[PDB]
Amino acid sequence: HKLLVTPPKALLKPLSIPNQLLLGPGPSNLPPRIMAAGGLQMIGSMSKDMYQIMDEIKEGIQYVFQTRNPLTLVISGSGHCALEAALVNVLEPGDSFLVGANGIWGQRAVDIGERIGARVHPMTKDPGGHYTLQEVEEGLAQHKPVLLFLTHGESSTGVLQPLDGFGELCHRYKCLLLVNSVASLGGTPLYMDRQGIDILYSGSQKALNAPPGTSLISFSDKAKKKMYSRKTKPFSFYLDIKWLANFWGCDDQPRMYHHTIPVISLYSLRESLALIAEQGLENSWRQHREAAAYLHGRLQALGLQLFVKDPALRLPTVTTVAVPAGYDWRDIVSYVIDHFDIEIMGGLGPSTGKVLRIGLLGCNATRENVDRVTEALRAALQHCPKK
Amino acid sequence: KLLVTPPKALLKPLSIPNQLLLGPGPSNLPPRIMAAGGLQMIGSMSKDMYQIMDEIKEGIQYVFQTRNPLTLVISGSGHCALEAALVNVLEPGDSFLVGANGIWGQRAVDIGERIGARVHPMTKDPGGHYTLQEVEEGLAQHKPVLLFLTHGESSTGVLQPLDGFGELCHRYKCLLLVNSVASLGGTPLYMDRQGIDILYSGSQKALNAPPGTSLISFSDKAKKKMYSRKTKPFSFYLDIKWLANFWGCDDQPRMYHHTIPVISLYSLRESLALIAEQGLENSWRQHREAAAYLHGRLQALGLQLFVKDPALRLPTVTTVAVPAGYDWRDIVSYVIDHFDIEIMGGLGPSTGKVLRIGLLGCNATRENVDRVTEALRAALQHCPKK
Ligand SMILES: *Cc1c(COP(=O)(O)O)cnc(C)c1O
Ligand SMILES: *Cc1c(COP(=O)(O)O)cnc(C)c1O
Repeated sequence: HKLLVTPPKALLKPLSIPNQLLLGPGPSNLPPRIMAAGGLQMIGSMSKDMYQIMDEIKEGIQYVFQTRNPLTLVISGSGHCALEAALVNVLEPGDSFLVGANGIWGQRAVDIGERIGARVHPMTKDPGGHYTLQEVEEGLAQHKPVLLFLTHGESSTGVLQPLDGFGELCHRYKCLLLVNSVASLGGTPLYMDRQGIDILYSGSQKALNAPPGTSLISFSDKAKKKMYSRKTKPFSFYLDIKWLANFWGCDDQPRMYHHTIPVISLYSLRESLALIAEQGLENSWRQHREAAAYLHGRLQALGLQLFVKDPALRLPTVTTVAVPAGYDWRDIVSYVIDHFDIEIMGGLGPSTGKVLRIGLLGCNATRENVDRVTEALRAALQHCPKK
Repeated sequence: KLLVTPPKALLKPLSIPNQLLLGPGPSNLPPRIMAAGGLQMIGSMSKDMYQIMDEIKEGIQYVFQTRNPLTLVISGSGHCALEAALVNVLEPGDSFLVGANGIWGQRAVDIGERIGARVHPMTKDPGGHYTLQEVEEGLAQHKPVLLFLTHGESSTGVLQPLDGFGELCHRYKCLLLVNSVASLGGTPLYMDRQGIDILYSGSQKALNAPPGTSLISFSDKAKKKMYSRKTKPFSFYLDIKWLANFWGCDDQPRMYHHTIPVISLYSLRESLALIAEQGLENSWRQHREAAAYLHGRLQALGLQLFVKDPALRLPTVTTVAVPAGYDWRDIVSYVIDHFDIEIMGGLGPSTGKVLRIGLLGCNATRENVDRVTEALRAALQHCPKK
């Protein structure tokens, strides 16, 4: 009868984790209140008290997105899981789908779109670029899409995509606007209803400083109508918006068991939303803008070059630096964690090998942290081998 | 000029009630798991995170009793693991046989339909289980590529026998997928020895970790089918080729796919360390004994167990026939209102027919049996009887 697999020796040792100052494109470090919420005991996942916390979270999401949309809720997964929830519900097989492919995030949207049978049309742009109204209109006119995807904060390239006017333009072409604000939310201006966005989503782990694992999403009535009139069922059950809507209190029926929400992660997310509700959006935008401007000045004084030349196009939360000539970017990243216990990153997708990425996210977006990463980079530039 | 003002409810502190959770799960968290949930973040692609991931993988191989290389965590709840299994294993048009003896088989049918399989339910009333002979007829008639069976049917209180089923499926060139969300750690289960090709469970049952992560492992036969199919799975998030790579299961450097739930992995790591320290067979013994003690106390109250055959009772989730004359909703409310204990009614086909009492992991104790027994005694004495 004897078990062949034995208790793993490594698990018989205590868990211990290193102390790391996370100054990459995210996830970010957690403030005390969010760590404390993470250590709390479970409550019933369909209890009145749980529903009250969920309702508070929904109010918080409506605040940070600046929307009145009733159909606003949490997706029980990471930012990719929220994008897939948007696409698997809004798009039916054969639907035309226009995508701003200007970095890895647009590429990921193309991949998901293809998999669920859309007719996908990328607008491809080198890393560093953004879309104009004219570029979008040309795509809308040519491809007659039911949905456009735009990345607001392109954290792979350091770009801040302008959003004014795009929603109205899409709507003239009978197109819904979907916007990724995972890296932008809380760090730079964003107004869902004022900007005519139809589907907006973000993640817990960037400027909100919650642990990775949950994501935030909201749907206009136009998007709501399309999702509820579909004649095909979405390919996913877990992400079916009719079930999720009901369980999050968004429709007129009693909440029915769908899947078990991540109770403890929702405590933490609730607290992250309370913190930014206390600080205020505009104050948070100012904090990130100023920290970013300070970082840009210090990096240039090190002799590094910002990847995005035009300051109005720079994403405050994630700054791209050209890799300095003669260095191997891997040495610089390794040097910084090895000798300073600071995380930064290289590039990602099309910016792989071209940039270093430095994040300033929420409570970590400070002049004091700018000074730490500046000194770490200075030392890497002094000691890493140069060709 | 901002449209939306800060919500006043969020300007108050978070406060949660104390609840003793003795339903079908999620279960309460032991102090070590709560402490891990309170730790600081590390880098989601850091060397230290990969080591923790590797320790988790060894833990899963331990609790499943497998050596499969393709073993990993799904970043979502038990439904998400089931969808990962089916969306990668099944291509559109594949024949899919399902043991629909409660809500969990019904859910498998729904997902299977959505992803274009040709679904064949074997439908049984709540309380039933499948024999080898009934599965063999389904295999012969429908020539499925995959069979789904629920091991611990937490909606009906049933313990499904597993010996023999994998071997049967393989004679018919069918893969065996088993849901062990409710049974893992609380009753015997051997992935390799029972010939199971896909096995999954959840964090929040007997493991006593918070909900939100799930455990999955694939045999070489399942691995071969997933890596052979000519169509891409409908999901990117759940694509096994990307996930296998990031979890260190394949021959290539780990590439970014999606950000794993760092803090939840700390907690799941500790949940696996705890049962590694206890030892699997000791855990099985604890659940078996706690459930037998529960069964006698409940019968001594005049209650009737829903599953008549003791060998068919799932130790982790016990169903009780709702007693004649009472409104089950009054009984459930009485227990939370006056004793701060959570129990449940039924689910899916058992709705209105049962109360469900869970004994899960560190909560599967004689002490907790005494607590819920006293609460039900009081409920029977004070709830209205028709
Ligand atoms: C608890 C349970 C599930 C739960 O899945 P979630 O998606 O995490 O809610 C699924 N199947 C069984 C048998 C369970 O007991
Ligand atoms: C961090 C980020 C994501 C990542 O999502 P995960 O699935 O949580 O890893 C997606 N898009 C953008 C713009 C991001 O900054």
